[PDB]
Amino acid sequence: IPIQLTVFFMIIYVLESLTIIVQSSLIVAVLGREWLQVRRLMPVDMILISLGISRFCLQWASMLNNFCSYFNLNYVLCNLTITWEFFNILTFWLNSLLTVFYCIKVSSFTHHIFLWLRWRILRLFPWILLGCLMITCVTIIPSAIGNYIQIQLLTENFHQYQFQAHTVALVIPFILFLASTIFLMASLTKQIQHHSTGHCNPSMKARFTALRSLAVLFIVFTSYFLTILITIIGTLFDKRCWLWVWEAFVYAFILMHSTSLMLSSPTLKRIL
Amino acid sequence: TASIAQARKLVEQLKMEANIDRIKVSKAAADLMAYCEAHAKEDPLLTPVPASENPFR
Amino acid sequence: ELDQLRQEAEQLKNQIRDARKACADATLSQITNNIDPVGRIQMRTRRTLRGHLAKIYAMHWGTDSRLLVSASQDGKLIIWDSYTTNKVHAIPLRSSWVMTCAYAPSGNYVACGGLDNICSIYNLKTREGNVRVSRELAGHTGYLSCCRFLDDNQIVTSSGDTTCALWDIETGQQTTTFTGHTGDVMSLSLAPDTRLFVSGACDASAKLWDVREGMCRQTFTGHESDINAICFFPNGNAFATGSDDATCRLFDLRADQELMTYSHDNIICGITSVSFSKSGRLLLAGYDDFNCNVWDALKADRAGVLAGHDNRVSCLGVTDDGMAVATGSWDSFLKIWNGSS
Amino acid sequence: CTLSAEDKAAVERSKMIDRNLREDGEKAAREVKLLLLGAGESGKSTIVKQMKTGIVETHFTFKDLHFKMFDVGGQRSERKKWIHCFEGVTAIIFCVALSDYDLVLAEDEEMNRMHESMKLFDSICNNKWFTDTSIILFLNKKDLFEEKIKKSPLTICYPEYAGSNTYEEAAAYIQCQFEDLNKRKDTKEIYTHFTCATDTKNVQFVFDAVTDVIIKNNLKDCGLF
Amino acid sequence: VQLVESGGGLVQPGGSRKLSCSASGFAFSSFGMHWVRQAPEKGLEWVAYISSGSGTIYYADTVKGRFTISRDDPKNTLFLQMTSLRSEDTAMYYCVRSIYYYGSSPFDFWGQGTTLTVSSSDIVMTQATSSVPVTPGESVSISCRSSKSLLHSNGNTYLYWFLQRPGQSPQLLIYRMSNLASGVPDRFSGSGSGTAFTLTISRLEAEDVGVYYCMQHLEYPLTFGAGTKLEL
Ligand SMILES: OCc1ccccc1O[C@@H]1O[C@H](CO)[C@@H](O)[C@H](O)[C@H]1O
Repeated sequence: IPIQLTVFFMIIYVLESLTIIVQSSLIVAVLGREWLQVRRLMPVDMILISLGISRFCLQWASMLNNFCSYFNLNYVLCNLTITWEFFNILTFWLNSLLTVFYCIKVSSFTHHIFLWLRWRILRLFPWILLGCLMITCVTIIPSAIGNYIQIQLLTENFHQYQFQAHTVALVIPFILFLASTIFLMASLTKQIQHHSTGHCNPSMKARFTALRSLAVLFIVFTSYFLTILITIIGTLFDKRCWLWVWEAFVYAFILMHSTSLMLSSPTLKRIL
Repeated sequence: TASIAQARKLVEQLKMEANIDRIKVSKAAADLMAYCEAHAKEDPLLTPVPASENPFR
Repeated sequence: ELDQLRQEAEQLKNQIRDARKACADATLSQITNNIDPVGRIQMRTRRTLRGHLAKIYAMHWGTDSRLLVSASQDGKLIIWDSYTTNKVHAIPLRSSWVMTCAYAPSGNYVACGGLDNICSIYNLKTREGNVRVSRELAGHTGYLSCCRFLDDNQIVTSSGDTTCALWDIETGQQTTTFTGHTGDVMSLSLAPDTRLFVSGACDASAKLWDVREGMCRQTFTGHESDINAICFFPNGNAFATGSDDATCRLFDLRADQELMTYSHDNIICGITSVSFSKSGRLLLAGYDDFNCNVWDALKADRAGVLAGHDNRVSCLGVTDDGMAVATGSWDSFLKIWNGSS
Repeated sequence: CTLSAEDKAAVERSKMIDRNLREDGEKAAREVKLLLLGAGESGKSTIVKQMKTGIVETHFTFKDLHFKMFDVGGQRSERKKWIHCFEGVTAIIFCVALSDYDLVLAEDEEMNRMHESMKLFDSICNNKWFTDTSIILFLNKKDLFEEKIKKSPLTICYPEYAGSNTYEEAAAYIQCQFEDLNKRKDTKEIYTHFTCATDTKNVQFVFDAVTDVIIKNNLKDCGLF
Repeated sequence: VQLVESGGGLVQPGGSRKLSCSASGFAFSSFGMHWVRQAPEKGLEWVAYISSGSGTIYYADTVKGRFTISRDDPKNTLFLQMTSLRSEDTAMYYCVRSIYYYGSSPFDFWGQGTTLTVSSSDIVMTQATSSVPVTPGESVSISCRSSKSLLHSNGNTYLYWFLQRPGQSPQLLIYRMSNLASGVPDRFSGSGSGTAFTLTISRLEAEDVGVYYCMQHLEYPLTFGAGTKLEL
């Protein structure tokens, strides 16, 4: 293995990490300023800020993990995997919540029970955020107990149970996210297919833009999930032989995802 | 003759406004500035107020 | 006969113009070129109020400098206790389009008016514990711009019919009517002695009116565009006018011509509201640049900018004791500013 | 602490008032507001009764939405000085009389009614406040124009007009002429519809326009735009 | 405005009793409600307290546990439930309204009351004047004494004055030590600082007969004084 490729993907991954960190810092700063000044924010900004802080934690966690695992210098608690799993599940649930919010707000149904439920969701969004965090913690606890047991053995079987726990933990948000995205795309496609009568200037372009954005988000998130899972098995892919290329791949995916979510913010564009 | 009527009222109005006592503006400026200096002592938005006294602090 | 009438009217206009030329001797700057500048003026928000869900259009301080009344487009009249930020009354309205509000000097009645062309009177202190309608004055043909109480039984109103009116409340019938404006009048500020009152219209003209004889006494001009706000000097012998262009002006009463103008190059937008401090030195104004400005009246130089609103500043007011300044904008918020020592 | 019992009671009163205001705003949020304009000659007093002082208000409920129609044409003052209070409405309904090109204004007889409607539309469409508010155009008195176009061509008011004097060509030409006055053809959508005797169909048209505008607003809120 | 009550009479010991206050002639949801008992030949003592919206419920030490107080706002009714009665609970009860906001006048209206007869720390107010004979046209002063200072940093002093005629209900004269209510004549005045509290009457009419009371409303145990008796 030539060293030139290794250093090239070194610098690629470093620049990707700094870019995602600065993007998260910018969004958290502006959204916090808005929340403090106005004392009330629309839910999409709350979901964006939750995702931003999650990414802020995950990026530094990953950076320290890669440094410790590759350099193998002063092997200490730097092998931080529990934080990685916790924050990854947090991001998954937050994205699912964002997509279901997109589905419910745009929906034209005005049923009295549905309207009351939607108004309640608009009323107590931080409560739902707290609930998502609680499900994340309840789900991550088994990983902690498995790690404790495996460490006690150190100082197959249990490792296979931990793998199953990881799979079960990561497979929950994805079903809801996929279902909500598919429903939104289907509704917009039906409106497109029989809404040509209502002119084309501000409506056709709007619906097409929404469809394009949803398709981009779906593709990027599916790619990220696939790479993380393929890492999870790890039998076919030798991370020991090739590590920095894989890092650059996965975090280029996260870079596109974060750039899209930053550019799609309504409050920021208003400020900008 | 409505135009003639309103013109007549306008002329009479200008006549009443014509005969009004007037006086140069130097004395008016002097009086205004004297009144401004008269209450310049107890002006809260102009002069500082102790924090203990302040209703809102 | 229109020719001779027009010629003699023009002759009388020339005569009064010559009289004004004779009156003017020296400008205000030549006298106030030596006094000490007020210096930098910095104030901050001591207390903030919330609860409206739409743009605020009117606001008036009570006679005790403690109680506040605010009107917004959701159809609510809210009475605030500014000391501790509590709501003592929330009156619902029948029409959601309002543009004025007032507080009776005694503290028992409030008044409202808007696009519905009717002035509503509300009674606060009753045996049963709720606010009630006491009178619905009607007769104007055009939207009401401002209303101010006189003696808890008399009121004076100005409308878009180029007309002002004086009412008594018991019988609810007009007593005297003031006419003589070409464009619609949009502001009036009563004198402290409640003997004369001035009004500014959309034809760039201001006028004086006697409250009993009901005839115009003095006519003032000098502006180009419409006039949007007016306020009375505490002395009772001068008044300030705010303009749709980026200018403000000050007029004296015993001399018909103006004294000083307030303008600057960077400011292009107009003036919405104008109020005076009690000492008569500070002149507060609200603009379209999403901020308020403070002018030194005797020098016409900026000495303070109040920023913090995210939209147009609609209403501005000062207490009777001059301890706080109230400001309300279109962002559905109210603010109380006071400097620190 | 350092607060009395009456302070506690006042605090509870204030909290109750805040709750009432919040509930009132929650109820008032889900309501559509329409502003009716147009020349006072005709077409404004007919669509107002098709659904069934200075300002007039009408409420009607259709397929589980509440519609508040505001008619202000008797104000008779400067339009600029109070037109800003209506910013934030869902749509502006503009009614244009069509069989008045031959008709002549009582004042300035050399100046036609159609040009007055044209200048009114040009003033209302390109106003500063209404940069995103949709405009619903209602062309009135179709039968009168059909019986009138058979005798006089559009050259009485449109000398540059070319084409046959049949009904359909003239109607399409007038619709295109009115739609051409739009300048910002990226955000506004102008919906045109000729009226008829049946009042059910007009309500469907306004419903569809309102639905399109509200879906666009919801998409704008979510950032997907 | 009226306030009529019902229920009561002779009750054997160990029973239970339902007392009702029915209101008509004014808004109800904006008012808080109090109950006050009357000793057979002595002054009155406070019992309970319910506030608007049914948020805060307050009782007295001597009645805790076996006393309950509730309201029905849509039907405009007030309920008191008493259990395990004893010889102490021999009193005729009053139903009182009170509204709280800036400038309001608490304890403005009183009721008639109903009798309950049964078969066989807190700030203290003292008025040691008992009875004094006066003649019409002679100015009179009445004193009330406290233990702790009755002035709070908000600049308010919580003292209330009441007057009870023979055969009638109490009526409010002075609230916050210095302000008149509606319907009271000008001749009544009040003043004082700290602990010693003074009430003055200049002209005396035939209707000014009975017992005068001073009350505190700072700490929620609400105690009444001994009272002043005036007669010709
Ligand atoms: O390897 C153990 C592991 C368990 C559960 C979740 C992630 C894991 O490994 C992750 O692999 C990623 C591959 O790109 C790395 O970037 C992360 O730092 C690492 O924590």
